[PDB]
Amino acid sequence: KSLLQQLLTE
Amino acid sequence: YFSPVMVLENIEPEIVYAGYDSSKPDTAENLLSTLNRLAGKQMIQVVKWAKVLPGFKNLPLEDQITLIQYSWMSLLSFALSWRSYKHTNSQFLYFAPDLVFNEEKMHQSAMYELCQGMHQISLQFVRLQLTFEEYTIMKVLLLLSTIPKDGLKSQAAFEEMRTNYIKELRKMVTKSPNNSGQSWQRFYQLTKLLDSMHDLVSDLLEFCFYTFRESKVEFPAMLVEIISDQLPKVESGNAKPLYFHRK
Ligand SMILES: CC(C)C[C@H]1COc2cc(F)ccc2N1C(=O)c1ccc2c(c1)NC(=O)CO2
Repeated sequence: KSLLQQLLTE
Repeated sequence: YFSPVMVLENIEPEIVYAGYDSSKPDTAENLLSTLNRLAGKQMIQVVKWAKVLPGFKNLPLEDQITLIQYSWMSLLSFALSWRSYKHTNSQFLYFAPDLVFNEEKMHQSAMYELCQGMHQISLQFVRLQLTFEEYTIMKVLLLLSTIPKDGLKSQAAFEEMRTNYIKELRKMVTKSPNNSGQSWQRFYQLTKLLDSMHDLVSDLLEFCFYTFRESKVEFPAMLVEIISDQLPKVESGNAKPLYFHRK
């Protein structure tokens, strides 16, 4: 899981 | 579909420091590594801002990621232009409170001509007397200005969002035509300025991709991830810039 995916879904 | 501009004014990220070490030599490698450090920190702020941007949550995750990756340089360069205008009347490039470029730093960065290109956008903000309300809507339009050549996963949802922010920009200039005289005159000065960002950003990305691939220039994890995905797409002609007025 990418940093962008992590940030957008948290 | 929707005061969304009043939301934009309130969700704008706070200014961040570059963490520039003025005791270390001002080599191009040290200055560019500092700019990359700052860009990475600003990109975390951009993602947090986009999450609370009215309408953005409607787009599927793959499209949110695509839009952030394609527009990052546009968003950061337009905000650099705004800080330069607001804090220095566009006399200097206000990267951060602790990193303000003069002629010396423009040369030292090994990006002199690109810095001059950036300064020309900040000079347009002075000529137009750009307002914060206009700036905030235009920055949302930049997030929505570059898409895949074959379109997004939810193209119609994206088009609805972009059309509605265009309507907000037209309404803002109808209520306030400012120093351009008439509302239509203001509107076309703003759309001409938005379109001019594509050429400057293409030049900024060309140098960023060069230092990324041939590199003492350090990149933070946030930029390594964005650039690694974006670089092959941009160079293979997959990134479609959306223009208000075709060249
Ligand atoms: C740093 C960020 C607040 C402002 C943004 C956008 O506007 C810019 C305008 C400029 F004049 C110079 C830099 C930037 N910015 C970059 O992130 C940047 C641009 C090209 C680059 C690199 C970074 N890094 C490299 O190693 C070389 O290429």
